[PDB]
Amino acid sequence: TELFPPNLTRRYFLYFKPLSQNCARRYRISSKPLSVRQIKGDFLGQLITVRGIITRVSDVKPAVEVIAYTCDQCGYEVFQEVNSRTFTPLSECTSEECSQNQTKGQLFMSTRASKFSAFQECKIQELSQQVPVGHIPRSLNIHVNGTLVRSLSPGDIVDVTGIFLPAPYTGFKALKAGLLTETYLEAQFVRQHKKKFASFSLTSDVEERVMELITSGDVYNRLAKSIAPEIYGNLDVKKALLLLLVGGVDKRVGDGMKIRGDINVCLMGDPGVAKSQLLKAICKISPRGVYTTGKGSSGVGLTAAVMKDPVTDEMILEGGALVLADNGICCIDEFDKMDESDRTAIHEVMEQQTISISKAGINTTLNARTSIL
Amino acid sequence: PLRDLDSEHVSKIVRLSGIIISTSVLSSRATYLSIMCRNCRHTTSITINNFNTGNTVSLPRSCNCGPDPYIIIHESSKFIDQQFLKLQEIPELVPVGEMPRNLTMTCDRYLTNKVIPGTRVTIVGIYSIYNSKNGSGVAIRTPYIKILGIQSDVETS
Amino acid sequence: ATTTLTTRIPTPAIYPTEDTEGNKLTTEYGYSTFIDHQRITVQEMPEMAPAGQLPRSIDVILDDDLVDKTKPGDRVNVVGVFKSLGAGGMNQSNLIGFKTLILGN
Amino acid sequence: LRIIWGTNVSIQECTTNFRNFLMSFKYKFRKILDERDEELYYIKQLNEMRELGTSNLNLDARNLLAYKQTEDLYHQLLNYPQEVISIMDQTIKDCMVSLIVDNNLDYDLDEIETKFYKVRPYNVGSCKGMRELNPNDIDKLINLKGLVLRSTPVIPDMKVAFFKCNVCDHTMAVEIDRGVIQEPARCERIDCNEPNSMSLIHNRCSFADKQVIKLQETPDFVPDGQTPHSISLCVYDELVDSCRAGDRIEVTGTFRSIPIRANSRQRVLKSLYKTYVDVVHVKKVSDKRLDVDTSTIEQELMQNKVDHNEVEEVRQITDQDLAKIREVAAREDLYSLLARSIAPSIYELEDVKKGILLQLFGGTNKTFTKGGRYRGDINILLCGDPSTSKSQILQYVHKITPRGVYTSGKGSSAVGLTAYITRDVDTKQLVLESGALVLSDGGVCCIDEFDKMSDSTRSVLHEVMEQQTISIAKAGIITTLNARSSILASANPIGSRYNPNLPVTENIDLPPPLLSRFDLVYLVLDKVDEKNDRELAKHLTNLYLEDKPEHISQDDVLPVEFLTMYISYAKEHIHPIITEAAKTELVRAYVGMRKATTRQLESMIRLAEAHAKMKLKNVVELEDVQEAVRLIRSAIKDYAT
Amino acid sequence: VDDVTGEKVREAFEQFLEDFSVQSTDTGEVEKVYRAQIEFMKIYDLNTIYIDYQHLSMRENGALAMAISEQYYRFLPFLQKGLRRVVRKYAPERVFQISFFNLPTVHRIRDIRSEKIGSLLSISGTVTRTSEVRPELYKASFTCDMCRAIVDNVEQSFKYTEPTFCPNPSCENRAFWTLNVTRSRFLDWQKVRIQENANEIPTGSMPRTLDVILRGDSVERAKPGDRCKFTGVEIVVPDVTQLGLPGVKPSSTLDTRGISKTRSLGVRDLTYKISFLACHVISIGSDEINELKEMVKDEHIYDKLVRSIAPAVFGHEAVKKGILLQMLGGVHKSTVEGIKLRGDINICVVGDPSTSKSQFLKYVVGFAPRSVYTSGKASSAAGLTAAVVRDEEGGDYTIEAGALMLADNGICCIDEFDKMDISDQVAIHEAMEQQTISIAKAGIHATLNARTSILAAANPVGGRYNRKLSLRGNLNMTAPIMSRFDLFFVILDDCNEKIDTELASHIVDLHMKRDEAIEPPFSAEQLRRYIKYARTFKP
Ligand SMILES: Nc1ncnc2c1ncn2[C@@H]1O[C@H](COP(=O)(O)OP(=O)(O)O)[C@@H](O)[C@H]1O
Ligand SMILES: Nc1ncnc2c1ncn2[C@@H]1O[C@H](COP(=O)(O)OP(=O)(O)O)[C@@H](O)[C@H]1O
Ligand SMILES: Nc1ncnc2c1ncn2[C@@H]1O[C@H](COP(=O)(O)OP(=O)(O)O)[C@@H](O)[C@H]1O
Ligand SMILES: [Zn+2]
Ligand SMILES: [Zn+2]
Ligand SMILES: [Zn+2]
Ligand SMILES: [Zn+2]
Repeated sequence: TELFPPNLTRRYFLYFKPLSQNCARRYRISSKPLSVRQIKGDFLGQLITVRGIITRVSDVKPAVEVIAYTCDQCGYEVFQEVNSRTFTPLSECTSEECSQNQTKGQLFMSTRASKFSAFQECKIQELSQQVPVGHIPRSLNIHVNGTLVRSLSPGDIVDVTGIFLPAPYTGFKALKAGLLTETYLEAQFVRQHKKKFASFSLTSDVEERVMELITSGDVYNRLAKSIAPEIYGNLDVKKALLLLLVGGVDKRVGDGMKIRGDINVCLMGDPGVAKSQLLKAICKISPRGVYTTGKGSSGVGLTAAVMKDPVTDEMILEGGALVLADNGICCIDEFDKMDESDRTAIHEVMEQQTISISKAGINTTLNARTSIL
Repeated sequence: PLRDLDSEHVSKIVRLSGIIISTSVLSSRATYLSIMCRNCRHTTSITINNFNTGNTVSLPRSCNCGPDPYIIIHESSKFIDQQFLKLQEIPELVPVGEMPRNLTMTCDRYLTNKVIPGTRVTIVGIYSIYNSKNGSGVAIRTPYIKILGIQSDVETS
Repeated sequence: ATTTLTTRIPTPAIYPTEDTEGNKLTTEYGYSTFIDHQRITVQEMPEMAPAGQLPRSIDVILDDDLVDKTKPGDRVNVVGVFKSLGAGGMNQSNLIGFKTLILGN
Repeated sequence: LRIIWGTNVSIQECTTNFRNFLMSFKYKFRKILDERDEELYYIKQLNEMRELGTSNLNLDARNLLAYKQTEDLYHQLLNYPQEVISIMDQTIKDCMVSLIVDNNLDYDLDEIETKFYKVRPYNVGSCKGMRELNPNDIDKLINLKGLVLRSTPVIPDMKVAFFKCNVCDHTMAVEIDRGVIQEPARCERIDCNEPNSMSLIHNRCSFADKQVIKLQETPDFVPDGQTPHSISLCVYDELVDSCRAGDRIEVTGTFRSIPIRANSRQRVLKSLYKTYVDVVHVKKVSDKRLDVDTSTIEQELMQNKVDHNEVEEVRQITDQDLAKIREVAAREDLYSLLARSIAPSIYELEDVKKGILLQLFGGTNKTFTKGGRYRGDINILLCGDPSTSKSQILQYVHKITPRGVYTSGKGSSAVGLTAYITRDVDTKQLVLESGALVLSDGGVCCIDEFDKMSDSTRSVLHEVMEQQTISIAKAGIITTLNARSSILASANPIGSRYNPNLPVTENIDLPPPLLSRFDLVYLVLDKVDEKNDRELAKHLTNLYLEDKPEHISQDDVLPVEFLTMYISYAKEHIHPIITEAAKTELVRAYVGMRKATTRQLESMIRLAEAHAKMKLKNVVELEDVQEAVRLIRSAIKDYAT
Repeated sequence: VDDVTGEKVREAFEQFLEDFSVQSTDTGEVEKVYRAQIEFMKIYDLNTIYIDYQHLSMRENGALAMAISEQYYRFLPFLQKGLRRVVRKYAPERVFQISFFNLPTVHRIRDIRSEKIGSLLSISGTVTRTSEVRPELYKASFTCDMCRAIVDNVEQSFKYTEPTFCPNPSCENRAFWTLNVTRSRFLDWQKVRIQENANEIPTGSMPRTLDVILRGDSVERAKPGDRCKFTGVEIVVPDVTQLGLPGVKPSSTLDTRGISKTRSLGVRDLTYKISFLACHVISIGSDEINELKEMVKDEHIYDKLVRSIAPAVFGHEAVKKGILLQMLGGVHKSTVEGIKLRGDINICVVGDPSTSKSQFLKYVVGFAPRSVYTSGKASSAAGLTAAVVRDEEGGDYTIEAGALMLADNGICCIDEFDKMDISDQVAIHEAMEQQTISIAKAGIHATLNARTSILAAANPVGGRYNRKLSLRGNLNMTAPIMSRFDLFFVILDDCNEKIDTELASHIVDLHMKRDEAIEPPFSAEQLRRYIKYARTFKP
């Protein structure tokens, strides 16, 4: 007999996660969260942990792993494993019934019998405080397969655990010294230091972490003082910053109207009563928190760019701060040193959850859903 | 003047003047190379004296060991510097209706780096002809000058 | 071309996807060994330069060690061998001469 | 038992199960589906179709989900549509013929023997657009809600190929099989053989129409992080020129994947596949938003007949609805009933709401058979204090109007209001995209922060505001193109808040002529008092009494789904003639302003005729001018200053 | 089948060309002219005969025409010989072109459908470019590289390289040949670009364009920038750039069955565009002299023209005179030196907004055949002046009919003139300091002809006309471009109740359906043709 292989009957995708330091020191290595600079090349093959900013992602799309082909005159299927970025169609029928036959009849691909996988990829840029003196946050390319695929979203900090591997690329022929390789990380498991609010279910360890916080009482004043306790007093400001996070309630009228369930605040004052420290403190405590500045890029930096996407032949909108943040806090500083082109973007976003553009290739209406502090 | 260059007297010596625009890079050409057959383990040597596209010399087609059998033994070979110059007709005297024309110009050994872009010069040279991988006419060639010596106004600016 | 100073006879060996006997193979990535390649391009120091002229620059290849100890804009001294490798023009077909570079030691 | 490979489908078992449903369905969803007379619910619609020639069977898929015996099928056509719809093509023909043979009938037989019947299944479940469409969803039914940004030219695609033989006077034809033309090398030997000499002749072949359309996709929810996607989708024959730029749409089809050739040199294919929708149905209209101007789209209403497709363009209404409409029109307070029900969450402001209602009706549109044209519109501006309806009104208009781009501030400039030329990266050619106003050739274009738009940008609207056209001379294009949009604007005064101690003409910080070329200007100043703002506060907080405002039925107001059915009737079906007797009260109202320019006069006729579209009056009467002029004067509080 | 049927149609069509011969005698019964037209065509060898399709439809109860027009490109080889053998026997270096015109319908090119490929079709639109008239290979000699044997019988539309037989069968490879450039026929060939009619574009769609190609004596009968009508063949042409589009692309392959033991598999992609091939062109859109003479003999016609050069505008005789006069020239070559002069007249219309000054530009562009209209903000110099297409499609470069190269010999309606930039107004003034226009890019230098009048509508700095300022200060356009205007017309408005009631009446009285409120003394039916009699008068 000749049979379907077990990898083509494989119901499921298999992944690994490492062992945390606790299990390394308990019973006395395996996963230092390495810097993208620290990787020193010759780790190729290893399972490694790296942490940094996921600056940019592609959209998920199918990429084929096996092509299934149909031959009528045989009835046997032909399966071609696809391994590199490219393939050539195995049009000449390889079947065991046509090999010892005069006629070598044709075959046609089946676009559902072809085993795919969900493919996505991202850059991680170096985590800035780990960059040496004078050096630059260089970047690494990560490839994803299967069920993990949406766990990476831009503008967030993650541990990636996965297997670090070569890819066949070298430059452009002359700019070469033989048998060079590109390299990528095949992602296996993800954890992220500021978590997604959308996952929040209650299990044997998280309820008691809430309950032990409550039972001391005065929780509202306990948390206000626990915000930015490294700066003096002024609790009324820091007490309101806790409300900015919890934000109130989004209301939909059930009749085609929406009103902002969100808090927008200004911290007007003179020098010396610290501001950016409170802005920075709330950027850390806010998942999806973002920090901004008065001048320079902020026109595009508060707006959708448009970009020819490196990995695949399509344009994409790239989100500035008000779009790299959403459902979360955007922090603005030196505020009045912004300009009319910045304000007339901001002024719409406090009033309502959306931005609108109508220049060049961009005509969209875009969801902000940000709190401006 | 370049305006009076003609297909008349191709490959005679020519005397002409202009401004050097640019001076490119000191590319490296052979003058002795030692060569071994990668299958015959057999050695020769080749020399070139003066010619430094469709001309000069190439490695011998074969010494069976088939085509292109030869490895250049770089560590027992001698090389020379040559340079590409461009000269254009002085913008003080050119047609009102159009841009100046120019000539590709080349020089070898000690004649390199003698001249700085923007100096005023007279060249004595061989007005010569080469084929350009254009992309020009149905069948054509491109003119160039091999400098065989050079002189100038005593120092420009 | 970059592992010996002498022009060793080239050995364009083929990556083995099948055994001498004909069997399949798989790759033991990380029992295999690797090394860092880098090239850095050095142009003349601008205060010694006879100013007004264009910059002129040459390509330096670094093996595994020194890769970490250069960055753009710093003043750097290199030592090495100014090899003139390949065979442009005289082999293959057609001009521009040999690829010249320094092996940084 | 028979079964298709890779598949859970039995042909005959589905065949009889579909017939069993097709000969017995009667609105069981109303009984069963949730907590929500007729009979033979489809047989009337089938015996309807056979005399009309409309070969399409538009199918509400959720008929099957509720019904007792075809839950076994809903999850098949959803998951095997290419094969399950290929069954329906056959069963419906046999199920037409059962209605022949049970009938004493004329010769329907002589064509329906040969003709072909098809299904367009659309009423399926919601999805998060492109993003949730993981590869497990490949080759399944899907739907998308969104809008169109551009559509390609019609593409010729082979369906019968033709072969011409360089000798011996016999040709050949071959039908395409699944993307190949297996060209015979042999010269059809039995005539004679020559090994390789045969031609392929282009202009003898038979072609499909194909068209490609670019969809801006807008889900009912999008995850935090997302940005708009330009999906690319394809539409076949009988849907070409169904839908086009600016339409707001629900579309359904099969999600697909396809490779791309890396280059024009060699057959190496990218392994990271491209994806698209093969459209099977498009729902051109909805109950919630009104109907595209029937006068404008007159060119395509006949093209749908000439092209033989009944993919609908205009809302159908029954006599039981029109009878209600007319019985509603008789009441004395319709003039305020709509002006309340237009925005049940917006308090007072009924001068504003009412003139906006009279914008939506448009009024009258007219032409001189070659030389001239005039249109019913009013172009609107809102001015005065912050903290008022202004921004919310621009949404409710946007969400009722079938067309319009909510432009905003300095974020909107000439190259993107009118058209622009851009590289289509998916093919790498220059192509022309409709700008914001061009997409808005109809309905409303809704503009906000109108005075914070630049001195350079405003100069486009300065033509469009009454001339309703834009004219272009830049590289690649020289044309004047239609810009039938009504325009509505939000503005704020010089400085902030309001300042009655300065004349409004200065206070607005908008130049006197452009301010005049608006047809109606609203002054919406706050002028605070008790016994108004208290009543407002109670109204607002009742929205937080019940965490969704289902009790908003209080303070009786029309269902929106009826209001849109009214307006899209009155708009479509009445052409109100300004009677010669109406002049005498009209001219004095203009001259009384003159003691200001013709734009007021040219506005009053376009506003008063809308007040005759409302109440459905074929002719204007001397009264309806009286409310229109008072509205103009009171919209700017002309009595005060 | 039609290897049979085609001869039956040839016998049918040649019979239509035989059983009809010229009657109309004494304006009585009618019978088609074609033999008399052939007996005219005898003199000139032009071989460019025109057939009215409406005269064809009545024979055979239309069952000939409804067949031929659908099956056209498969019967066209038989109709052309269906002419030849009639010509060979009523009449004794030969090529033919044949047209059918006056088809019963016009199909807007948005409703081009592939169901019509190879059929006859009627098209109209705007021609956006023309191109260099070129030879098309047609019949050509092909010579073997192996022996002096030649073939002249041709395969020519595509596949134009490889005849299948050599007049001695033996060759060391028989299939392949070289052409000859000397012994060949050739025909003049042209491409023109046609654009959708702006009166009939869809809502929000862009003005669709398509490529349409010309052969023979129909060449050089298209003219840029104007309405044209066509009839001809719904051709299809191979297109490569459709790679990367969704859906399967049909790929052909040579079969593998019944040949054994002898892109090497033999495969091709056949993806096509839909151009058009047109056989007929016209520039769409007696008792006349008895009217032209009749008007000039009358004393008032000037004053009738002043109150009829823009019938709907109320008052403003000043601008009406100006525009009427602007449609009429002055002798440009009025010099001895051999440099010409600005014989044409330029006008600017000015005043506070809500003047009807903009209406004139719509009336003119509705009326003056060599006129075009621009918003003047939405513009660029490279759209007013002609652009160039950079040597693309394997031909040489081509010049793009800029809006101000167009409107030669007439008026350009530059509405909202002042919102132009410094760049394009200087481009204008360099095209007024000289009648000529010059262009440079890519080293290709062209000087275009131009000779034009501008009608400019302009607005004061604040819209309101400052009575107390000079026009230089009020209008804010630099003195050189404020020069070269023969007149400025200025309008100032205020309440004048005796007029305002007559104006208000005129506006509202206009809104009664197509009513006579704007009835002139006389209409365009003579006014345009009288203006042409006035132009060629040269006083
Ligand atoms: N009340 C305070 N308590 C603790 N630290 C303070 C306080 N006020 C100022 N600082 C110190 O001063 C700095 C604040 O600078 P800041 O005033 O925020 O700059 P800016 O003028 O932009 O607001 C911080 O580094 C902080 O350590
Ligand atoms: N009279 C009113 N009736 C109903 N809602 C109101 C009223 N006044 C203010 N609002 C509420 O205030 C918000 C309006 O913000 P808005 O005033 O549009 O910003 P802007 O000041 O730019 O117009 C909406 O959520 C609206 O519901
Ligand atoms: N004398 C007139 N004849 C006809 N229409 C007029 C007249 N005066 C004013 N109009 C009105 O002016 C409008 C034309 O716009 P226009 O005033 O030309 O704008 P702009 O002043 O910006 O050029 C028309 O709608 C028309 O009703
Ligand atoms: Zn097989
Ligand atoms: Zn040898
Ligand atoms: Zn044959
Ligand atoms: Zn021969």
